[PDB]
Amino acid sequence: MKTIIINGVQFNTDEDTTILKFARDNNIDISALCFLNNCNNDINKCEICTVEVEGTGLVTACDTLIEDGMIINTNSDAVNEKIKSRISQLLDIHEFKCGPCNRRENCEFLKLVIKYKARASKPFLPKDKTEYVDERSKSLTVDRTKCLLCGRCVNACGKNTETYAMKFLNKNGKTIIGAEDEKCFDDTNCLLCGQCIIACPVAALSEKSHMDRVKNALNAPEKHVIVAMAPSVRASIGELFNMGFGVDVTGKIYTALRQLGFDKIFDINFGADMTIMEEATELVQRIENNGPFPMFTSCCPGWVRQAENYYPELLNNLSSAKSPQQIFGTASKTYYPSISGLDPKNVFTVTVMPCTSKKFEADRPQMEKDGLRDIDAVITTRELAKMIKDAKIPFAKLEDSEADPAMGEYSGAGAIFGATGGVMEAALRSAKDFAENAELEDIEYKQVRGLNGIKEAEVEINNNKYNVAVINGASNLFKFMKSGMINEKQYHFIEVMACHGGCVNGGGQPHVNPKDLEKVDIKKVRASVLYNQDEHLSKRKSHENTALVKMYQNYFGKPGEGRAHEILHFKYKK
Ligand code: HC1
Ligand code: SF4
Ligand code: SF4
Ligand code: SF4
Ligand code: SF4
Ligand code: FES
Repeated sequence: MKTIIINGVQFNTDEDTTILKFARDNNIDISALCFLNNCNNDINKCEICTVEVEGTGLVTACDTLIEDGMIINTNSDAVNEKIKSRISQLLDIHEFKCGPCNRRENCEFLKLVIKYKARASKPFLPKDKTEYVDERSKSLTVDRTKCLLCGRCVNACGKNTETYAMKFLNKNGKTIIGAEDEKCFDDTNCLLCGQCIIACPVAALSEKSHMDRVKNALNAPEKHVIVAMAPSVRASIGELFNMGFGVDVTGKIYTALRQLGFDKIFDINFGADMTIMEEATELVQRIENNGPFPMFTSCCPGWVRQAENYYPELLNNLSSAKSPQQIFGTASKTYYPSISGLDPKNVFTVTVMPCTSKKFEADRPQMEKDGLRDIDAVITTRELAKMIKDAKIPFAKLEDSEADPAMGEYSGAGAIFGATGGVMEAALRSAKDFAENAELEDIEYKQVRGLNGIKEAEVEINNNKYNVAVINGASNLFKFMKSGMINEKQYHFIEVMACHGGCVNGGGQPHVNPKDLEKVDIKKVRASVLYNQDEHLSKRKSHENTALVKMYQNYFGKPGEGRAHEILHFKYKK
């Protein structure tokens, strides 16, 4: 037993944890900034977590272990003067103009400035902001006028992906963060997954904006603007409207999008059922052809970049089905004109994604046919939240509406796509029906669900056993390969997601305060919205989606053949 006194209050504890962890568990206030993902800024620690341990002096609570007989003061004058000084030094390298800033309503640094009444010794007012901003990437942007050099992005990149594509750099004698050799991130091994943005306390890292594309399209009278959101958006945008976590706001998003002036409200979960139509068909074909095995999913652009940059020999093993976003986009410029009379040229398709890598995918040169882009604009969950707020839409009090059904209906298989294992389960529900020409009632594949780094399961399909694997996060893909786990058995189908937890924890998602992250399992609570929708949907197999069956019946023909093979596919050769 340990006896520790914190602010004159006696505590007896069995545990071996840090002063910060103990404080956060016992309602004692200690501020923190550089500590995230169980690591602080080792080199150049922020010291916002300073507490006083009588006898030792000022220590950083985020990495100092509680000890028997320890007497801590978290709020003495010397502690507060030290913390206020460190925030003041950060204010000296921070362009403190919150009014137009994209983190204005949820900035961790603004909260610390208010809390300690910190003031810069000299206001940082850079005249030329172009020497601090890098907007060269199709997915990420850097604004160094806001960077605290707290290292949270560098640690999050290393942990979540193990690429270390985000680095500390010495530009002209001074420390900055950026890509290798200060290149555009797109030209390096970076996966453009945006986990560095998610880890940033301030507006120093952002998504590459597609808001002007959307604004101009809605204002162009001859353009018919389609919008379709990703699985994960309905499970998370409510967080930015003070609704809490795990709230299903699908119906509110549909109404908000109509109020924003979009001409047709569709859903990328329709595109998810399309990807399963093509990919489950392709899996049954590889089974019949005795290979090539394994087949990997090709729907995560972060993973496609990881395969192109680190494992190019695996590219021919990736599924030729386009991702839900791109397969939806292809059909929006071809099928959707045939059932509406719209000129293909006038259809402008916008998606809402939990992801920054999806902007890169949408802008890949060959993701078009006959000069028409599959996808014209991709805005993140955060960008749509700002669009709703700028338009003064009372999101939390909106009435529910439904999507327009032709490319808006989705099955429960499409609904779970945003969670790790979702694509795998959805694909198996169709591939087993397809391969043994039946309609099976047992459709839940709980063995591929959950937050484990690497998951596997043996599935019997048409009286033969097959091995599937789900790789949860880019660092776990590297582990799977480098450890030789890939060679313990013959894998036949492997799902790979670059973000830990799947797309519900994507790089374009709502930022979450580090205090709420320790209290709430964000990956499980966001994913639960999607599994609950599946549980309550009438159709739970992709091939039973009524709107999709008539789309293939009337326009595409059979999946994986003819017109479907001809335009709904994409294969990478580098
Ligand atoms: O971003 C992201 Fe995702 O694996 C999510 O949510 S799940 Fe997807 O196949 C695609 O495209 C689908 O459907 S990638 C998204 O929209
Ligand atoms: S990053 Fe935070 S403190 Fe800095 S200008 Fe933006 S809102 Fe204000
Ligand atoms: S986008 Fe992903 S891979 Fe690139 S620097 Fe950020 S965390 Fe690292
Ligand atoms: S970009 Fe953000 S997370 Fe990275 S060092 Fe700067 S303030 Fe910290
Ligand atoms: S896991 Fe989803 S959010 Fe993350 S990079 Fe892949 S597609 Fe984007
Ligand atoms: S939060 Fe402890 S040194 Fe930064």
